[PDB]
Amino acid sequence: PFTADKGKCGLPEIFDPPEELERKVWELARLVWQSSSVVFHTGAGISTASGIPDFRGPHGVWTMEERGLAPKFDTTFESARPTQTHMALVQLERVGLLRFLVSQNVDGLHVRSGFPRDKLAELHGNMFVEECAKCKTQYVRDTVVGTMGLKATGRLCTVACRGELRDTILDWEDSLPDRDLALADEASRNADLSITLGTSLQIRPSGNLPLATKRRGGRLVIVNLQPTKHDRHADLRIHGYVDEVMTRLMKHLGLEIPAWDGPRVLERALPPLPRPPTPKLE
Ligand SMILES: Nc1ncnc2c1ncn2[C@@H]1O[C@H](COP(=O)(O)OP(=O)(O)OC[C@H]2O[C@H](O)[C@H](O)[C@@H]2O)[C@@H](O)[C@H]1O
Ligand SMILES: Cn1cnc(C[C@H](N)C(=O)O)c1
Ligand SMILES: [Zn+2]
Repeated sequence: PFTADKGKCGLPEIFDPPEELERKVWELARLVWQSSSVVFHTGAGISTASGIPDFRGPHGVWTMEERGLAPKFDTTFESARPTQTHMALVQLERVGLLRFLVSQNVDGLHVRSGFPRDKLAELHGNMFVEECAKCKTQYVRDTVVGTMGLKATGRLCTVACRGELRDTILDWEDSLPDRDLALADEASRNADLSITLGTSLQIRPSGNLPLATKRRGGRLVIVNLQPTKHDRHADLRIHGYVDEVMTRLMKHLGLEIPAWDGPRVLERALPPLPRPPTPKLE
């Protein structure tokens, strides 16, 4: 807890110049077009533009702690809106260009964005989600579950059980949920493209899952302002705000970023919606 290694914090930000940034996002568009199975890996950097601080950025939770300062929230978890990046990920799954989505984020924004829970692994848990110890039935609440560390919330199961509801928020020593890690690992291994967005990739095994794509000739794209553990293994590193990257990419793919209708929970993905025909590439 007090001793827990919080990794490299507050490393300097990298900004690709405008010409290099556009070339790289056109290369990312080329990679998504060519790839059969695209897996996205998200961390705290995809929520910074909705007022939720990350952990290891210049004003990260751990970075600020290291300097004896406090992280700053510009939102509650309840009033936080999915970013352009969150909504881009919704659309990419809908049109069948996203196979699976692996997130380290506990902020609940993927679920609340309307992203289908059967194509999502929430490796570190979800602050709005509590789970019955007896029957493992999960509840997606409209308010944050008041506890962290897999503790009793004080509510009981209502399945046709009265089992003790517990939060899904892993503490440092807790291993990943077997179901989410198993599906995330399978998805990453089989992927021919793994794209990382606002994660420094410093937490095992979460941060390592993109590397699994590299086995069998898979391609790895890392989008991050700061350096990441696995920068040297990337076929492409894009240093820029994830919203600028994802909005340019969606424009290149000929996709609109959909409207958020407010907080909505989707258990199961649908068959793909129509998508634009693919460019002639080579
Ligand atoms: N708008 C942005 N655009 C691009 N990159 C961004 C942006 N905002 C921040 N970043 C980058 O986003 C990156 C976020 O890196 P980290 O802060 O380590 O978050 P994690 O999700 O990988 O942390 C994993 C676990 O560690 C914790 O203990 C928890 O348990 C987490 O679940 C930084 O490098 C920023 O440069
Ligand atoms: C944030 N976090 C919590 N637990 C983890 C996984 C941890 N490295 C383990 O497997 O034991 C990450
Ligand atoms: Zn139950």
